[PDB]
Amino acid sequence: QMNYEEVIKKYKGNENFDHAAYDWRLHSGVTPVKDQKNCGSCWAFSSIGSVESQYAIRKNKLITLSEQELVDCSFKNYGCNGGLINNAFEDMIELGGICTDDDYPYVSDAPNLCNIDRCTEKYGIKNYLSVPDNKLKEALRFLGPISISVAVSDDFAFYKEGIFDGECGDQLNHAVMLVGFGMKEIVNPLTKKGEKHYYYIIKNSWGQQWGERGFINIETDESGLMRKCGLGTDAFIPLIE
Ligand SMILES: CC(C)C[C@H](NC(=O)[C@@H](O)CC(=O)O)C(=O)NCCCCNC(N)=[NH2+]
Repeated sequence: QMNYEEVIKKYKGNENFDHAAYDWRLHSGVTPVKDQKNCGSCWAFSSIGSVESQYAIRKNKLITLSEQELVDCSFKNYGCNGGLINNAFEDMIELGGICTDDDYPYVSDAPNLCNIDRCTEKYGIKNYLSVPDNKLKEALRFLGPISISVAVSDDFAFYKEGIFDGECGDQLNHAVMLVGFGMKEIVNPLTKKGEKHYYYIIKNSWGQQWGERGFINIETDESGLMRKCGLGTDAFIPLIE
């Protein structure tokens, strides 16, 4: 099932890397945000997202995949009423690929039937691995976007721009994607001095209407270990090589 410390070398080598910014939105690494509408199925959109990114990097093809199929057929995940990321990736391999999002479109909380035969050629993974709670920035820069868990509040929903570090949550309650890291030098309005504010860049599952054209940023530090709102305690990324 592979581990970080080995697979890292396959790509990292070991240059050490600018911990300030790398953003997959800009190197053919980020597929478009989608809207899970009413239905608690982020676990599905997060996982399907992370693979969509691996395909667009490691084999440079654009694909939208049926997160619906996943809800209907992933049995170690409890449909629209929740699920876990690894469980998805496990069920993913068992199914041996998922249908194009066109042959098998998404329909939110509408009851639908698992139907493997609905499409012709399918798109699989080969394995998945877990990321340690620290080497995040190292992972992203070299491996790609990640699927991760997080704790959320109602303050959270109303986000619309800039750095957020507001109210978190009691325990992890939503699954989404890491897509990079960055930094804007912003001037402390009181001391009025060059302060470097580091942020993680994120993709959600609530439409382009929400946040920054669908995304949202969160403060952190240069090392990348400020994991605000229990960031990435569960954290896996899919591989196809
Ligand atoms: C990575 C995990 C922690 C995320 C998750 N949180 C949720 O809110 C899910 O309903 C998915 C969602 O989109 O909201 C979740 O599924 N939590 C519970 C996991 C246990 C299985 N879920 C059941 N039995 N409802």
